[PDB]
Amino acid sequence: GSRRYDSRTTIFSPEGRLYQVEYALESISHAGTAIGIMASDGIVLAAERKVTSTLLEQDTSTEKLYKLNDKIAVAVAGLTADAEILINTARIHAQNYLKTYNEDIPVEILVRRLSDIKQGYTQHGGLRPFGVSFIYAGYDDRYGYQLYTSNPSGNYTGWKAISVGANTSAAQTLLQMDYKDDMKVDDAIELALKTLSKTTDSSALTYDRLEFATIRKGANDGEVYQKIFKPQEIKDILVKTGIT
Amino acid sequence: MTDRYSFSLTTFSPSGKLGQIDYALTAVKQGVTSLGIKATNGVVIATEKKSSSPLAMSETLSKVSLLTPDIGAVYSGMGPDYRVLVDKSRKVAHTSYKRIYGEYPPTKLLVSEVAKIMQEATQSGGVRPFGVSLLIAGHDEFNGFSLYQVDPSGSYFPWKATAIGKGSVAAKTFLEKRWNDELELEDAIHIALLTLKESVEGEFNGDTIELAIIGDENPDLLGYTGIPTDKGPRFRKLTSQEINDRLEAL
Amino acid sequence: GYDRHITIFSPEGRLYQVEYAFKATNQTNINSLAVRGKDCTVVISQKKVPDKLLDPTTVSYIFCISRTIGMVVNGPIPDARNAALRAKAEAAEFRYKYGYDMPCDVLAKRMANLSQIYTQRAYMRPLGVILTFVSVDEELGPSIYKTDPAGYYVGYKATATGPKQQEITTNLENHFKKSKIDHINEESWEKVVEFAITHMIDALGTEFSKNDLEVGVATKDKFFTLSAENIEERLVAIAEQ
Amino acid sequence: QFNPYGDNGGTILGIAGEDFAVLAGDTRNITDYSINSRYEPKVFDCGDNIVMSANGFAADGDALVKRFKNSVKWYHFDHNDKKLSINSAARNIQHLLYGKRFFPYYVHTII
Amino acid sequence: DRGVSTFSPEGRLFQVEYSLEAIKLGSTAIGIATKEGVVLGVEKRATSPLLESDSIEKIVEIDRHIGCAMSGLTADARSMIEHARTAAVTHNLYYDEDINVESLTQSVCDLALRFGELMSRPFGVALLIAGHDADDGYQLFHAEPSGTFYRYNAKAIGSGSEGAQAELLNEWHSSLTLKEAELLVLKILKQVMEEKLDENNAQLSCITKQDGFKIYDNEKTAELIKELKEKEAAE
Amino acid sequence: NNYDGDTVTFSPTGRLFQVEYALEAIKQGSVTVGLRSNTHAVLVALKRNADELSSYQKKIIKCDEHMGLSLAGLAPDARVLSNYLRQQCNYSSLVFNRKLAVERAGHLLCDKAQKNTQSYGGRPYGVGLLIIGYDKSGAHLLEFQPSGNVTELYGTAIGARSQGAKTYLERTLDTFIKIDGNPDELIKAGVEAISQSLRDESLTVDNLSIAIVGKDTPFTIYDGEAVAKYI
Amino acid sequence: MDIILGIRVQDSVILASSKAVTRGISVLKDSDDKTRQLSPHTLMSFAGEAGDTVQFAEYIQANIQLYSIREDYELSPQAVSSFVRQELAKSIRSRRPYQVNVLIGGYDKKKNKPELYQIDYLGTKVELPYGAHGYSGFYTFSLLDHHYRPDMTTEEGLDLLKLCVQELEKRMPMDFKGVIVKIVDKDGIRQVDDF
Amino acid sequence: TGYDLSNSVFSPDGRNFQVEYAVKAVENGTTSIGIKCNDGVVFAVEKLITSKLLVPQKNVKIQVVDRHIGCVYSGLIPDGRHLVNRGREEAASFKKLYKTPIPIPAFADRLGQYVQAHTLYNSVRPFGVSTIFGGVDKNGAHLYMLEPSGSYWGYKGAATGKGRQSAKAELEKLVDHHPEGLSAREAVKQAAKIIYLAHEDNKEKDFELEISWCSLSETNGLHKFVKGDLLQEAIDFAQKEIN
Amino acid sequence: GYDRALSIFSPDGHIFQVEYALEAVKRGTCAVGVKGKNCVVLGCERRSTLKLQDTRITPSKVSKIDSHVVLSFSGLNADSRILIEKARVEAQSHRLTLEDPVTVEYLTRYVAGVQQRYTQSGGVRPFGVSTLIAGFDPRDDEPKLYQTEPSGIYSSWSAQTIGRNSKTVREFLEKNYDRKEPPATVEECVKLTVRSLLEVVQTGAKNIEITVVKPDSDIVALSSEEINQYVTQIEQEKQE
Repeated sequence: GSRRYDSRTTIFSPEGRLYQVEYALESISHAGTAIGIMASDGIVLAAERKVTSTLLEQDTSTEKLYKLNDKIAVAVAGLTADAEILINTARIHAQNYLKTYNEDIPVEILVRRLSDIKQGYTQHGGLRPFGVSFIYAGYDDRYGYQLYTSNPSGNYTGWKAISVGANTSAAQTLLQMDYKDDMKVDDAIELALKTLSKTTDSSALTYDRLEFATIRKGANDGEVYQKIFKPQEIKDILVKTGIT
Repeated sequence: MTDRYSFSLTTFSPSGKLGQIDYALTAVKQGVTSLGIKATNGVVIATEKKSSSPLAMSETLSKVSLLTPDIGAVYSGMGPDYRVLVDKSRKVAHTSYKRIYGEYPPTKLLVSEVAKIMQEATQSGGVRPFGVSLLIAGHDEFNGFSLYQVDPSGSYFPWKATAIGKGSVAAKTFLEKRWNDELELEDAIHIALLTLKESVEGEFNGDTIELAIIGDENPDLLGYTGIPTDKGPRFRKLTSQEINDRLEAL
Repeated sequence: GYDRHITIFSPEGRLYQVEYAFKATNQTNINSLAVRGKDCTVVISQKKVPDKLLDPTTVSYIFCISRTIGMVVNGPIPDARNAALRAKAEAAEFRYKYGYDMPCDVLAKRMANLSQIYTQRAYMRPLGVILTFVSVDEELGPSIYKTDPAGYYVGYKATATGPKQQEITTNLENHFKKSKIDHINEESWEKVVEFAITHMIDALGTEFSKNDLEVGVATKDKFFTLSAENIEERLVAIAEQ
Repeated sequence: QFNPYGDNGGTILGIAGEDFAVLAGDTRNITDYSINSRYEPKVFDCGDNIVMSANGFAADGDALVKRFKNSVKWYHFDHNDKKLSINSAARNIQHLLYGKRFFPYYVHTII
Repeated sequence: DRGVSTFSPEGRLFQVEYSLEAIKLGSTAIGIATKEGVVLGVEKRATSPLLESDSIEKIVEIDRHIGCAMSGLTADARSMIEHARTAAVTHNLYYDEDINVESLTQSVCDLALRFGELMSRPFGVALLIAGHDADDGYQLFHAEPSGTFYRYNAKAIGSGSEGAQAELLNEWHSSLTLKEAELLVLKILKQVMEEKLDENNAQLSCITKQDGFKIYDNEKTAELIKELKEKEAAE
Repeated sequence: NNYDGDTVTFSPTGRLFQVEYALEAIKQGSVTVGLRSNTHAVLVALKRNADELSSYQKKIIKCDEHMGLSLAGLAPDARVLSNYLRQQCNYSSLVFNRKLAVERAGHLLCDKAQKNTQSYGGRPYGVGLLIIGYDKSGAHLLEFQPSGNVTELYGTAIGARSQGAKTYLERTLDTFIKIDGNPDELIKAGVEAISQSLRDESLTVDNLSIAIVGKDTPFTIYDGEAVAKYI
Repeated sequence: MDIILGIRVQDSVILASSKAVTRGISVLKDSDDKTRQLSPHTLMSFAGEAGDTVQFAEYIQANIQLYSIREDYELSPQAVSSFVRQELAKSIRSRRPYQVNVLIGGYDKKKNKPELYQIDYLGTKVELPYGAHGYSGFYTFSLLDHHYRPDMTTEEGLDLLKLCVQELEKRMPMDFKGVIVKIVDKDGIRQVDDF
Repeated sequence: TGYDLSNSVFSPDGRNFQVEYAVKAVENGTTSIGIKCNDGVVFAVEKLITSKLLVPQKNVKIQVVDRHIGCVYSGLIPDGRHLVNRGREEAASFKKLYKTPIPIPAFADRLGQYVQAHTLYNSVRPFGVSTIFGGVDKNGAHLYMLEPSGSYWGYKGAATGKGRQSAKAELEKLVDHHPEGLSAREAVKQAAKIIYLAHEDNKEKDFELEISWCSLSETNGLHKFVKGDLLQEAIDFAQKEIN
Repeated sequence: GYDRALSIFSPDGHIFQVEYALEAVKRGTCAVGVKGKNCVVLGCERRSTLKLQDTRITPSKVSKIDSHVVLSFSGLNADSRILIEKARVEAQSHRLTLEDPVTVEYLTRYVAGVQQRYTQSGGVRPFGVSTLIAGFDPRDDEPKLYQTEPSGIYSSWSAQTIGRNSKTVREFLEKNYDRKEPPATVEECVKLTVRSLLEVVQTGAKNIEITVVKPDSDIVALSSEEINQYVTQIEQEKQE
């Protein structure tokens, strides 16, 4: 019968790893680097686009950074289309929680459910895993500012600063070197851009090859604001830290 | 009996590639050239109607398809795969949008739905990916004019102008030289016709070229009058005669 | 290569199972041809009954799909009958759901879609057949639309299918270069049939008795096949010429 | 409206002695004011020295007896030809009857 | 690979035969039937001395009149025991009587070939099912993952089984007392066990008509071990 | 070889190897014999034991008052198939008040086994059966094989070394076929037939199994002391 | 069932619930506690259809306790009351709805405020200074409209309650066998024993 | 390759090797035939006598469908039975909805479509029988033969199994020498002869002959087995001709 | 539904998918459980090629199943969440129907049953997880510690360890744990637990987690210093 053509996407190797998870991670390692840095007064998300053409429509574009709700955003490394499937799920999950409890969903709870969905594809159903790693940036009134990552294994962890995609090894070393606990958002912005600047596989880091977002306490008293940067705003903030 | 193929036929190789998606893209490479160009007041999508025998009537085979009155699509790769995607894309515009909001979806959201369908053929059990890339041009009230490319993976990108298939490397280079943010629709039609001559072997006239625009509302194409707010489809297929008129002043 | 057993892509982006289904198309070693009159659409196909034990009247590759649509198949008979039953059911359902007769081109598209599905979903094999649909459509007039195992389809001025299809094809293209029109400029379907048989004879370089052919004709509001007798009467008129 | 029940009359009676038991029933069968039969048995030998009557609506009575007789047959098949004791028959019959708790067999049963 | 329900060319089911190998790797279990009762004994085989051996449960009650010991992939046995217990209690509910030992065993064995492509593989555990009923008296059954069961006067299963069985072939006679059977099980267990048999690493149980199924405490088994060495010394 | 992975695959010579392998479990089975006169039909089966401490596996199963069978091969498969027969006999009784014709029993078994030889995932039955019964056209003997082939015979045998008994019955045909009105003489001939298939061993009291059905005799099974009469 | 009341004062919520359980012409029990603790700072009282009441209460309790363990955290009174409302709003369109009315009294530790929610079997939720289900409300609402003040102490709240229970024992046709009173505040939930 | 390991896979020539392997099982089976006659059809088959022990006359192989259709087949017998069971369900459902008994051409396509369906998927095996069947309907007599591929046609006469060639040659002579037609009683005799002739290619074990027929005049258009005087009369006419 | 028999027998009678699940356990961070006279302690290594971790929010390695029972594990982290959730649901369901919280044995038996089920159902692979489950039965003061593994076998342990280098630390506990005399206090029991982890771990920095469970739902996690005090103090007893 059909057994002949089944790759068996959910089995252990003799070493006890999950082939498809490992191979999905290998795929992700060639995607545009994305960085998240957490400050005491906000969070930065910065990410590098995949080798652009001059004709790409840069301002109506989105590939790396998506809004999950008003208090939570993600940066994507991996297959964009796989990521959109998970993002819509996550958006719906958030609204169900708000509908049930009349309260915005705590960041971890949203992160956990998405990670559980990923986990399921590694244990049953014989389908390939999602080729995606996320950096979650969000705020809630229990833990304040939070950063997490998840990858195709459905494993998630919390961070002060983290990268995913290409060159995370170099990026993690640079972040470790210059990160400090008492840091502010505007310092974190600079750290994120300088780190991408040094790990990038292109000759120089320009506005048109980036996506950028902040999550600040940055409006009127106690309430949180998400800013997905327009191209001109990235151009300015690139000059303002002297990379161009 | 019944489908016992409930496992994925696209999977990760040890190097991280998804073989079936790569191979689908290869089928797209062999496909006949198609392109799209975005002007300030319109979008043009074009391709070559490469006929299989001269006994075939190639007006009965439309490569450029209306999806909504303000959205059109063209492709490169496997024609039959494209035909069923058009059927599904048309339907999803209604089921997942018009039947809910009483209006046609904006371009990026319809593109989003098509991309979803193509992504699922990349992960669901017992199917292969679609062997096509799409270029979708459209207009909607709050985004204006837009042009998108959709690939076998389900990934899509917005373009100022681009091309796909056979001679796409050369055609993307040609368009880089000629595109600016001030192009008026008529200029973009002319550039489209020039770019397409590069990749076409045989006859190059209005019977071998298929070309449509997303431009001004066409009240004469509506079919009725008396609702002031209904002004007509912005999608218009250029006729054989209209294409030849533009080929002499070329 | 398991990419050669099921309908997944090969590294060069090809579907081998679809290509091999095209090769099964010629298993019967029959050629078929279709032309349009002013008023009619004629299809002819070779009829070969090797075994003397066969009841020759039951040997056919032409099908009445509806009152108005005929279909000729190139390919093995079990797949051909499968296609014919489905097309018959689809045409009947269309009439019931939508209140008018299914057009030839629409049935062609529908069957082409079903074939496309077999090229994408693994558990279904493609049918090893090519299907030529004919009618005199009430909107479009005389119509020929043809389907293959890739799920491709298109309308034709005229067409041919089978092992010696290229010979017949070029023969017909040469006529249409000369005539400068889209069809056989002829009033009666009897003469359009005579044209079809005549150009099959030149192109294949063989003569036919009354039992070597099989003929189907479409006019306004009916599609019908010819008896051995109506064909003989047609062969006789070509000879006296 | 369709009424799925009828009443076929008759009456039954069971008495136990020290080393025997009787189960008696009249043989008349009726609907309304008509006699259907003057001799239609409604007391049955079910095997393993068990007699059974299910009196009231005859169609239900016959169905029950048939199901119990069949139960005895499968008890042998499933438990190495063991004899079905009267206490075990009774408990089995309870489950046959209670399975139709919400659409009852309209009978009074005696074994 | 190859389907889970495939016959070998010798006409045996690959998966069943392979599960039989897994059972051979299992700890030893022995049962002996007498006219006074049936004894069931097992080798606990703790994988490490820190593991608290009384938590090793390889002898199990099914009903008052039916007991069970196991050998092989013992986690596979939980659902067979659960099914056994339900079949016994259910039979008592439907018929107001005790369920026959053979009937219980047949029911457990009905689960066995319910695998394929229903569970994904055969069970990798064999069972000794021991009990009393009024019709056939004291009985011992060996239930295999092939769905076959066999009545035995005595039987060993697990790693020391081919040795133990030859020993039981010699020692079993139709008139053994319960006490003789207890000692015999203890004796054959000490023979085939790796480690030195004591009351902590082996366990006894019996089922008698009068008191039903009982697992022996460690104090009680210790004495039967003491009584066994004294018997062996004294000739 | 490359064509024996499942039942859904023909070999290049048109064979079905998984069915052929199922047939092989029958050949390793303990021997059983069937034969009939015009008034009775008899089963004799040599039961096999595991060792000296074990029981001798039953090989004879009653299906109805007028029908039963003997098995050779996988016993659980005989239990499944016999249970199906019990149900079919039973359905004939409850619905039509009609004892199931031995011939229909045969057709029903053929069809049940056939399904498992044409679909993926299932396996063929690994057991052969001899079916006797007495119905409205007299005594019958049937041979079932898991290929689905069912055959009506005057006598036969299946299992290891069944070839001897089958030759014997082939010679004896004209004798036993007219042992009418005599139970113990049909049995003795059956016991004789089975003896032509013994080696290293002979028929004992916990080793022999006999069944008979006929004109005025319910299907009944004899084991233990009740077969001593026959050794 | 029958009598359940709630009053929210300055720094606590007080729930009073009758002790009688009646079937036909027999008071089967006179010490019934018509309440379940959902979390350490949230209490729910309930009345309505026999069987339904306790089954619903315990089902909610199980869900909130499960949430608590999973997140190692206590849901706010508002969040719990919304969860409960939704369960009842689903239920009312089921094959067999829960015929249960509830009061939820909780102390919100983030806000340092007591909160009282009244929810009927339809999933009709309202936050109130004081609440009642059943015929009780026809006496107690107007009484509390008169005597209630927003700034009262727990002790003033208990006196206000005594006034309610007195009126109900005077004018109500049934003998509801007194009330069990529970206080919910910053230190959790406790029961007054001599009322 | 390995194109032949799974049903429904096209080989590079465009063949389904599993069906062709099913044909081998058919060629390995006993001989069976049908002769179309004036107002009816006749079916016959060779039943190898494996042993003394087979009860003569009591292992019937020709099968009736509805009341007017006969089916015989060569190859795996159980597959043939399965196909006839399906044919019976198809005939019942046609009669239930349309009242008239199922026309033979109609019946032929029901079997055809069902057999063809077993070449569409790798989860089923093709049928290991070729089936000869037919009968009488409102348009006269019809004879059909149906292969493992689902291929079928109408036949003047037809044969399959080990002796298909000898039988085919014998059938061809009758078609040439009788262009006006063969009578039903005549066709029964010829059927016996051809089964005897075709038994040459299978002469290890001797055989039992079985015949059946439907004729508008001789059986009233119903399927009946030829037994008794008419069977022996035709056995004798066959005996006469091999000597 | 996807159906494949993924856990099947091999000719030698092994189920390779279950055995490879154990390899995943072996690769997981080490975990140990030690029971005292009146408490149980659970210790867990956390690997340290990860700095920039946020420790407030990363899932801790010991999970409360109910207020009186805890579970820790070695192996696939994502797999463990599924077992913990199921265990948590079962604990509340038990309280609902029996009106009593689960025994530690009962909860262990349930989790073990889940693990076993995944070794003989079509379409699923086994859990790449072994667990330690510890606590006190309701109204009981006798400490309880159980282990489960991918096969579904479970058992009680005086002390036990799982994960990478657990063979080294089982070695340690086997010579240092006296059945007759269990760590008669919290202090003693925590110490022995930290001593065993130091055989394998590195610096006792942000590398050792400890959780202490006492009777009647008394469960507390130590923070760095409280642990660090044990680290410092043992190292000073060592120079001898």
